Amino acid sequence: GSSGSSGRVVVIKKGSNGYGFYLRAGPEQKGQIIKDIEPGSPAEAAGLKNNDLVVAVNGKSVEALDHDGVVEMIRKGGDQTTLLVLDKEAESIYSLSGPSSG
Repeated sequence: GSSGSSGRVVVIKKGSNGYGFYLRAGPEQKGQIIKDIEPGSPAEAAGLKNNDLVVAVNGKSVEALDHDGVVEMIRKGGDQTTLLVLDKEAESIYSLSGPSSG
């Protein structure tokens, strides 16, 4: 079973206003976080989800790339592209720095 379980597979196809999902540089964790999902968009109709951490794109390791890197791969998929996000362990813990003040 080449493809494991830890990580769902999404599928989208460029429609009108692009795909319907943005990306941002997440914390230490590897991968890109999704957000600002557009309604009735190929991204929302695909099964995406806000705060979705992507580790691979079209069977490629992007968790090692940067905003541009990952975002680039997508532009390569052409019309449609597959996304690999984690569900069981998607949330990311935030460090604790900066004690009360003023």
